[PDB]
Amino acid sequence: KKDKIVKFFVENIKNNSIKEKIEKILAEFKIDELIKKLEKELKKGNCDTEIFGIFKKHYKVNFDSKKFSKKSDEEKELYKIIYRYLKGRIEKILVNEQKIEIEKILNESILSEKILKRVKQYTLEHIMYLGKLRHNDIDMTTVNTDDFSRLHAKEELDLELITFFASTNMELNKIFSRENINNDENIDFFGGDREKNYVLDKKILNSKIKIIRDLDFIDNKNNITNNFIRKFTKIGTNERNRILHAISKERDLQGTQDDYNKVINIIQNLKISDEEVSKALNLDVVFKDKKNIITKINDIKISEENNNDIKYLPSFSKVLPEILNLYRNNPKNEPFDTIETEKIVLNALIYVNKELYKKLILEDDLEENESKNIFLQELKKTLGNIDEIDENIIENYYKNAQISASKGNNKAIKKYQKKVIECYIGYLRKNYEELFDFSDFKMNIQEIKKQIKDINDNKTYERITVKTSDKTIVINDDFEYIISIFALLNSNAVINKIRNRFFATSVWLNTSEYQNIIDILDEIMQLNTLRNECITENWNLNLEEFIQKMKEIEKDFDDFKIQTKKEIFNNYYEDIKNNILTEFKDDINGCDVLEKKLEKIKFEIDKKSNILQDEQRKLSNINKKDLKKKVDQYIKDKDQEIKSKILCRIIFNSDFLKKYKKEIDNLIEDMESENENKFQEIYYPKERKNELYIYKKNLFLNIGNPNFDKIYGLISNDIKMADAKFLFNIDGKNIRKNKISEIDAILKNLNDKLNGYSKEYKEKYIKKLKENDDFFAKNIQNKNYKSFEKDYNRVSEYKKIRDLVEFNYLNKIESYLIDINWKLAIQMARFERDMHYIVNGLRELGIIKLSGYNTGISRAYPKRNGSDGFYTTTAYYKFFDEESYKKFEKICYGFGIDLSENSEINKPENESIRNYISHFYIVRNPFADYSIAEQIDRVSNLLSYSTRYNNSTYASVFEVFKKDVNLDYDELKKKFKLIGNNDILERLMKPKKVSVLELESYNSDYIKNLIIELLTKIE
Repeated sequence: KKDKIVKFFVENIKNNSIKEKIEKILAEFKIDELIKKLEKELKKGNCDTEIFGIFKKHYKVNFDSKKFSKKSDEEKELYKIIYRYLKGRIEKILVNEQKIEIEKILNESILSEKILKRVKQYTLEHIMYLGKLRHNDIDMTTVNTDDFSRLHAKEELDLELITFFASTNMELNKIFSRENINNDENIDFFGGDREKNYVLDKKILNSKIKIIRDLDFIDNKNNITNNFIRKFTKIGTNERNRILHAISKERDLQGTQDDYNKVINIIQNLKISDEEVSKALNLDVVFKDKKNIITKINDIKISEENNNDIKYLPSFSKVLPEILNLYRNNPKNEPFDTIETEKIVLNALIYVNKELYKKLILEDDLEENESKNIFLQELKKTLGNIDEIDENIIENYYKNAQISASKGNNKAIKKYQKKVIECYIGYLRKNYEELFDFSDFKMNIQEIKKQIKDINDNKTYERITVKTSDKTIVINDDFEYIISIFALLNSNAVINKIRNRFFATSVWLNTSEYQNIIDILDEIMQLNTLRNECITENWNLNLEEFIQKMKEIEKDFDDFKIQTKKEIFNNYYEDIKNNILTEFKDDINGCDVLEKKLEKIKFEIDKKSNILQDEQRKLSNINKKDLKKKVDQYIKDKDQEIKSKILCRIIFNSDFLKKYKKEIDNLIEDMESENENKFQEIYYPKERKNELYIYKKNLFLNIGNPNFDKIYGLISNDIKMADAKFLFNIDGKNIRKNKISEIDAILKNLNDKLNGYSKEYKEKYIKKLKENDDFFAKNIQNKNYKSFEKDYNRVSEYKKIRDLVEFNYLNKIESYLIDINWKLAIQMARFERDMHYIVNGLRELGIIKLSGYNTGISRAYPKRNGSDGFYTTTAYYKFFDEESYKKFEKICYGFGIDLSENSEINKPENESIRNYISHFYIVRNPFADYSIAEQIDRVSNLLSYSTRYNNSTYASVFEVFKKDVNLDYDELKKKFKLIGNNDILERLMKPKKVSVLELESYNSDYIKNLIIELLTKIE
């Protein structure tokens, strides 16, 4: 303590007396004197630092600032940090001697201003340090230096999670709204803020709402159910509080669900997949030149059990690269035509293994268990020594290794997993080496054609299938329960940002608690993309738009939620009845006609009792197996029928589609009589908008963003104007077969020229750039840049048009708005986290009186609710007397944290910076009222209270663009403001940077123009 020296400062900091006291300590130093003493250039130079420290002469020698004392412990620290900072200015002085700054001054007026902050940073850091400790229960007496780095990964994680609450909160406001008026119109479930009604909002898009009715969050009269407020909100409000506060404690004692509602989630994760054969969009049937082998995978069989089948061993994500690696690792096969179409082969390959892994472990002993072995027997054999095969090695071994993991050696858990992965690759190469065998086949299109041929063959392709077992998801916690709901209401781009943080926090703590929710998150992601990849493309298919719009208009007439097998049996009774009576020829069914109810009998649950019948005998001849296999069959054919209803409705909308049909034409239609051949085979086929319009994938998915009419605007005119001849006139078409691959091909090989980097990269360039020519990439006259750069500029120009045409720019902008808002939302949740460190820190120094705690309020600092009960009714820290609040606020106002209510965090609604970002308006209502550069500035100024948050956000935001443009990481260190002037400030980001020769790259410029246009636009 130390603990005191902070307390002294606050009394002064609030009272505006440190500034005078800081200024006077500088006059005594004495600051003016030194520069005359050494300033004019430092000597010959010379310019040797050694000559300093004159300062000791300056301060020793102050002269000595008198004898030590009498200032007492407290004022010596001000002189101590000033000497520290005056060294810093003198540390800056000699940055001129080696450059091209100038050299000039440290005028007193400036120095105090810089110094005031260092003092303010000094005490605020310690306050939050005591705050950070107390908040989480940490002990100052014994604290590890490990226990921090194990805490930095939770404190780091908590922000990505808290924002996951904020983004979900947004997704429910898109489908719900206040029943009756309030001061602030955006509901805050997890507030908790539990209330009436609330009530529904426009009944579309029906993607979210099917989820929200699937879980019983709506009584399909569309009146929010009781479970919504009793569970969903009441859990999230508890779980969101566990995070904001640091709560280590048992899970609110017991919690819902009683595992009957865990199943409500799991059934959702099942019924968002498609039949093993709804899915040939992978174009498995094209395997074509092979193979029965797919057929071989199905035949082996497996069963469900109480526990421990494929549970302990690593999740698939970890064997994904090596199964991916081995096909690539072999050179047996050669590079495909650019993918695009290379992917289609790979995606089938990845999919197959995902199932192959799943089969092998659920496998029961097969036949006599020979020859080659069931996969576990062989795993167990590797783990055991010779003659010790069998027994429960896997169940025990993982547990042994958690005990091994528990001890602290952080590679223990990981070592076991790496042992299983490697065995699988060994298990796969011996038994299924052929599987990766490749002809491969025609490169593309011609490879296509076929893919096409199966299509329009309504009669069977005949398409192959992979026997699809069914999923065993499990939710052990309540924490794994809402995260699984939250992902069922968010974007893939939003799930992926928290999934990769669940994973990144796993490797940091070396723990694996989060390993199951990852797999659930990795699960939900993959079921969405297949459904956006399978259904849209050549499924229902775009074509004959004017006609297809009619069909979906007909599809309008009552559909709601996913529906129980017995609930299906009651609803289609006469149809099931009539279908059974037409299958049983004996006049026994005459009795069975009327008494079919009761005599057969949520998810089936089928049986024939059969009782409540009295004529068993007449009824009896029918038998049992043949009837409970011919209803159970029937519901199999009237539960996929309503599943394809899910696809026609939902993903395809009559209103969604029209927007596509309208939007394209504005690009197509002529500006005069002229008949525009261009956009032929690009938007439409040969016939004329007659019409067929080819699927442009990036347009459909982004329709009804909504709205994107602000996003499409940045690309609307640039598309129409561009001379899109990419297919024509065969000058170009060959450009794709050879030129894009060839030019692209040439560079990477060149790319691989390093090593050596130092001057083979520099030297080789000069030889091809400047002298004669060399033919390393021999066919094209490599080097002879006159013949290459000219060659390059033609492949650059074609690609640049193709990103405009294919609406690819619709995605970068839609993902800039997600990425930019997220990394700003994290700061707002970081600021509220930092608030708890200040209030616990101040109280711990006795500077502030707190009464008690107000669980379920979340916010650390009181908002001025009307009128006079705001210090206790509205905050977590009840704060005692009002005077205790007014002191708290002045201290905060001492730093850059105002709680005043004039500006800028408690501004009405949406004026507030915090409200605009935390409710996620940058992505849902971009370009209105406030720019994006204006908001990035407002965030950082709010976080200017700590010196280590300096330029924190400006860099956090700009790594979004790190892949599309090359940043100027040395311009991110000066002091700048984006929104206020400085449109020519970037500079910060400069054009990409394509390849080893510093080839310009296409599109590098546009994105720089687009990334900027995004930041300043305001409508």
